[PDB]
Amino acid sequence: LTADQMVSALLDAEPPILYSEYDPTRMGLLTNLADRELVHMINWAKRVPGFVDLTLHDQVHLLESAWLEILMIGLVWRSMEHPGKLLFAPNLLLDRNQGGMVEIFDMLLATSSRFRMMNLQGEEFVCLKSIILLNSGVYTFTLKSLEEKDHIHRVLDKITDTLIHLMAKAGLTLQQQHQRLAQLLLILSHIRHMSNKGMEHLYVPSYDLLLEMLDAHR
Amino acid sequence: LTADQMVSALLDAEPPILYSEYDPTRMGLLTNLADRELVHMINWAKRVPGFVDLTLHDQVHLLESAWLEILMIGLVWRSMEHPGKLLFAPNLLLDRNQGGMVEIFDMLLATSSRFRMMNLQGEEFVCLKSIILLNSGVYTFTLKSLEEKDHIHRVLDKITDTLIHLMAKAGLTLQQQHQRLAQLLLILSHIRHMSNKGMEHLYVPSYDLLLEMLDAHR
Ligand SMILES: CCN1CC[C@@H](COc2ccc([C@@H]3c4ccc(O)cc4CC4(CC4)N3C(=O)c3ccccc3)cc2)C1
Ligand SMILES: CCN1CC[C@@H](COc2ccc([C@@H]3c4ccc(O)cc4CC4(CC4)N3C(=O)c3ccccc3)cc2)C1
Repeated sequence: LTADQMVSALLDAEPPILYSEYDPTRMGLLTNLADRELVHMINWAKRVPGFVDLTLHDQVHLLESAWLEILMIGLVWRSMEHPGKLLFAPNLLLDRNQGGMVEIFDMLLATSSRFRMMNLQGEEFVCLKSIILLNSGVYTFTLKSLEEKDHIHRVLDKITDTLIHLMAKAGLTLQQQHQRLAQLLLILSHIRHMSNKGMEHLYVPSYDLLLEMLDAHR
Repeated sequence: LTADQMVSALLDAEPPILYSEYDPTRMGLLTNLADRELVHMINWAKRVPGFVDLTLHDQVHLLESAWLEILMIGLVWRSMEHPGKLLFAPNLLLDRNQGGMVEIFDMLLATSSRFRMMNLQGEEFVCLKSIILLNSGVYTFTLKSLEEKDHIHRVLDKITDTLIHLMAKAGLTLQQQHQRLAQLLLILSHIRHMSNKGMEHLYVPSYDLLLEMLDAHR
């Protein structure tokens, strides 16, 4: 694919924005939301170029390592234009007072604010989210396994090329392109941090459930 | 500073390689080693360009967030040329059988192997380690605080420029430069992951101890 075809494919693959299911006229809400998003996550992952080329075992491993980071970056992206609040759903917009939960809440807000300051574009966001899917499990995986890693690194490389294409397209200098690429990728370290803190706070989709959702028939 | 002056400064700032203190003729060893390295860590941090320009409070916060990542990347760097082992010290080279410890052990080995495959250069390593110091605490911090963040981001940007300079210097194409920059920075997400897993396994230098070591007289 060209760089522009990568962007188009990623933008069309975007999952829908789900609603919280509480009676409008009247933690479980957050858990219920995450349950429903996971199914659409699977469908999104299978449309990330190169992902379905992996073994089903490798797909499960990547989704198992990445799922909370992917939910968290989606949240931070939705919340960008809502200073001081997290848009868990269009009908569930909470501030820090409504949130060990407030510690994680404050980190998500700070990431949303950093996105705001950098003026993160939707095209960049979908590249970052695909990078999370491919990268988060790649250091925790046979000849076929060596081939699986090479492929993942080639796909990651093409997303890097795509991010740079977007920035050159927008008129950034070569220096500004590298600098913004680095700033975006360092935010992924903070998203990993939050995911780890969140996985600590949650003590989770099982391998078998993920495999059951990924191991589709035709 | 020029890019080449950044590299020289960072290389000279490198801390010494400490030895384990056990009687050669005959977890505490790992803890003792980390205690001694922390003091040299402080001295190293104060020589990272731009770090001492921060408030003492901001320096402490950054070191508090980064210290285990910095110890871990140093370990992975030392261990690169020792497949299957971790060189905690020149006299303490352990394999995974000698190591919830083995889970973290295996992640460090995998990072060392990834460094090996990419042929990480010492000049790149010192850039990455400085990036960890400046980035790991920056999303968890007043007008002076806004000025502190701008400065940190400017220093981070200059290290990005330096990494690219090193890669262009080595003859990489512009495409290969961006791709390698991205590959290096994504490894920092895995180092953060390991640090979080390690901080979980350790349940640590206090704020006051760090401040006491950083709040030097003349
Ligand atoms: C029944 C089985 N399932 C499969 C395993 C399990 C699901 O685990 C969950 C539960 C809740 C969440 C929500 C949630 C929801 C939607 C969203 O888009 C993002 C998030 C983000 C997020 C901080 C991470 N969160 C929290 O509640 C939170 C906590 C403390 C501070 C702030 C926020 C995420 C995952 C239940
Ligand atoms: C007395 C007060 N101090 C201040 C707080 C506290 C210090 O905490 C420590 C203790 C130990 C370590 C060592 C250590 C040492 C040197 C090195 O260069 C790197 C590391 C890396 C590392 C995995 C992270 N580690 C482990 O033991 C390990 C565990 C499980 C699997 C593999 C390795 C790091 C930090 C004690």
